[PDB]
Amino acid sequence: MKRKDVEEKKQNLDFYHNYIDISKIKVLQKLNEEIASLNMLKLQKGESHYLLNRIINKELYILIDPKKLDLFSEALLRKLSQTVKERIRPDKDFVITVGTNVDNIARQLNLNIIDHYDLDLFNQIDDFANRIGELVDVGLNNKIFNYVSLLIAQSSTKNNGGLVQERIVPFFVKSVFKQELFEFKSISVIEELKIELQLLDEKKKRLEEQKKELILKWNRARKEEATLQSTLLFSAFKVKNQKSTRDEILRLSKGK
Amino acid sequence: YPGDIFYVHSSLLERGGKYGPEFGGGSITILPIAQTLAGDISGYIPTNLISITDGQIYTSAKLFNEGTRPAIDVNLSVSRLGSAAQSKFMAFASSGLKKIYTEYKYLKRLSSFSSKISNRDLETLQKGKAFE
Repeated sequence: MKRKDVEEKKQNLDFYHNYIDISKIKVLQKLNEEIASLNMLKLQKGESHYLLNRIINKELYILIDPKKLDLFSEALLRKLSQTVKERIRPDKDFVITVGTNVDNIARQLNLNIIDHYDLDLFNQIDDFANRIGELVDVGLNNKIFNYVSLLIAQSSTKNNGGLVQERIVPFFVKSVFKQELFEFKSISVIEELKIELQLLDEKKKRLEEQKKELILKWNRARKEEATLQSTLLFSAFKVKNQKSTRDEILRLSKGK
Repeated sequence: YPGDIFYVHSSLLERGGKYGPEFGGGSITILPIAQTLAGDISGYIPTNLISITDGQIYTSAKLFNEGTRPAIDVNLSVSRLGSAAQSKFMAFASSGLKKIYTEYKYLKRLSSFSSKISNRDLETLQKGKAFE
């Protein structure tokens, strides 16, 4: 553990500290772009609803688990668990889940699982919509269910931190359904970016504390090494001065 | 320390073991105790002794402050005799559990891109949590 390794660790920590700020800038730009896209989609969806309304003139619970599994994810998972326990009647409602965790939560409550998917299918919003919209149409056409809603194990800065959820059904229909699903996905992505900003802000402090600990340890080792080296050198010196010390002691003890 | 500090201990701890019937027939079991500083197990005396002894029981301050008692870190502990120091039923009951605990710790630390866990890894996690 020499000064070279300490310097290399220091420069690596500095590089990561700067890259965190750069990533923060990039994530802010991405968030602004997604906000603009969501606003445009909301305007188009409102126009589409108006035009459809002029043209015309048991619940399905879809559950999605978080992307990762950290302490925040576990807390959100257990809150989603109590929300399920307080907002589902198994004898009358049907629950479709994607992800191992929400699938287990549905299993433990003996709910009726329509099907089980892989979580990464949610990443492709187009395929996700093209699949579950047709499934929901086939369902509500048979009157097996007439209420459809979406819940995610994820926090929203608008609801004072509560979970994101939306009751899509009940309110050319398929285009409106796709637009609503796209809006839900965009809201989720916006919330995720807003959380990511604070996560980066935390990582910066973690790096700083790591640097402080490393510097303390390095200095603590260096001082001991230097002291031991100096003591060895002077012991090697003072071995050769024994005779003069003994002579001086004897002369002092002889008397006068 | 002086340079003798290894021998000073080795010639001591070598005075124990299991002996044959023609030389006393008994057995001396030794349990020496050593203190580490800030969890640094790679100190001079601590390592000199890990080299003279036949194993180690490492007590963790992190586990002690968390309420675990005894605060033994099984991941950092080892016995070099293994099942040879156990009876047959005890050897069969715990034939391969330490490797499972090591794998469980490794899997808990490891970070992967896939959001799903393979079933063998899930079984290992269950067994490790139950073992704890």
